Amino acid sequence: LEVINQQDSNFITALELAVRFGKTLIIQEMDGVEPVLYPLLRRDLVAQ
Amino acid sequence: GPRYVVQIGDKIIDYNEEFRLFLSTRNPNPFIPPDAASIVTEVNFTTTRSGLRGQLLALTIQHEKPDLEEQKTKLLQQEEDKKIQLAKLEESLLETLATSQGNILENKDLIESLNQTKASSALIQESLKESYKLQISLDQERDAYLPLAESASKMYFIISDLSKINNMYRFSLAAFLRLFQRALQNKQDSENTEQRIQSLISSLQHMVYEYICRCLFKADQLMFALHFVRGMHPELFQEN
Amino acid sequence: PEMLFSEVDPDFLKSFLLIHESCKAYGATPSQYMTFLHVYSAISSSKKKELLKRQSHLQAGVSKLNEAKALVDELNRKAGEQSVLLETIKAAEVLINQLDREHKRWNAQVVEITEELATLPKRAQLAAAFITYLSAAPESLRKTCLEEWTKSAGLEKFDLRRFLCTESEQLIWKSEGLPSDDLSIENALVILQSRVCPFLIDPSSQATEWLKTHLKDSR
Repeated sequence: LEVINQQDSNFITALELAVRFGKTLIIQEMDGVEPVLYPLLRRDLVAQ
Repeated sequence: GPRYVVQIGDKIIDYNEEFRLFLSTRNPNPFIPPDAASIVTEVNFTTTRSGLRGQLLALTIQHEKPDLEEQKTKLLQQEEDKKIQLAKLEESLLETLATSQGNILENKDLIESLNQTKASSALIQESLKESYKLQISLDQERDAYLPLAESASKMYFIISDLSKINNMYRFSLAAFLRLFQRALQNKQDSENTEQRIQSLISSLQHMVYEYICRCLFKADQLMFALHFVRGMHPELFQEN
Repeated sequence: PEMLFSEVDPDFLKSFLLIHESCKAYGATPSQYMTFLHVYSAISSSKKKELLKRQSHLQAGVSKLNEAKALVDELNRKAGEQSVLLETIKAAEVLINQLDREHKRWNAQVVEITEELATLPKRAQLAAAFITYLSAAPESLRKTCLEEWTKSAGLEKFDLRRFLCTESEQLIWKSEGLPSDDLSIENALVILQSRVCPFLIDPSSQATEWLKTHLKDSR
């Protein structure tokens, strides 16, 4: 687990670590739906 | 993060931990610089003297009589399979000693160990009798060809060094074994075999000399003749 | 190596320097010096672990055989004592009929491995130096250098193709199409190396057919 705030300085870096390491992620102070988080909330998975 | 990537041209590619890379080569030269040779360890499959001797010896045994060849094949294969099965039967001796280390006098594992050790002693005595029943039975039917193969292994290393004065004097080995086939297939010599061995070395030197002087330049045949004579009989010119 | 030691002492180290100074006359890159040290450490670790496993199994055997003999040396006597004041002898003798050869076989290897693993470092030095240098030279240079190194250590016996491989693997390699020469078998021993990539100079494709035969199992 990692828990992060919305208006936080290290948001996208910790988001990258949470997508890579397989964490379970909780976000605190959301003011809506972020622009960044649209393909992750959808399914956008190109295969390698 | 947890993984690693490695550069291949333009792409970025995940380096899987199960990566093992081997690569073959058909010519000893080409090609290494002195930069890509301090990281790559180099292995040269080569035909040498003692191997080529046994190769031509096996060819002569197979071309003398097929029965001795089939016998020396089947006996060696059965001896190898018996050695592997003997190691397998003696591989349960650790289990019979310390499979559990308790109630070894009680359970019937010590009873089955007696049967296994009986099988081991039977196979050991049988392999002793078999290794006695193949040694002189193969030596007297295999040693009737090696004074042919000895000088036939001399002649190839004679004609190997012919390239180092004139280029395109580079000779293969597949055609050489084709010649060694042609020595049998055209002979049809019915005599004593000990009278046949000098006949076959005699009718092989002629075919070697003619096959090489098909290729040579006209100012080089005396070179080839004298180096060939120095190669075959090094005793007739003594020392210094 | 003294920093690869914690991570007789000076005789090893000065032997390394003399081996390298003699091997500078064929091309001696410091990458090969470091490859030498890494494969030395790897082979010494694997062989120390396998020898300790062998002594452990032989010690367990020498414990269990002696314990079962001490148990069987008094049980029939206790039954006879109970019969005196007032059925395992056959299977015990049947077990002893195999144990007379079995314990006699499994005896000596305890002292054998005990005297063997005091002679592992110089053997690992020779086995590493052969792999990290001499897979390139012609066989006269193999013979001369192995003889000079073997006289340098002082153990003029003690070959290496039996030290590094056993008979069963040789006949299994022969069962596939590996050539049976000394050169071919030593070359197939050198591709044990996995610090670097092996490079197969090979005019006729038998060794390659053998390698892609017995690498069938993995991908």
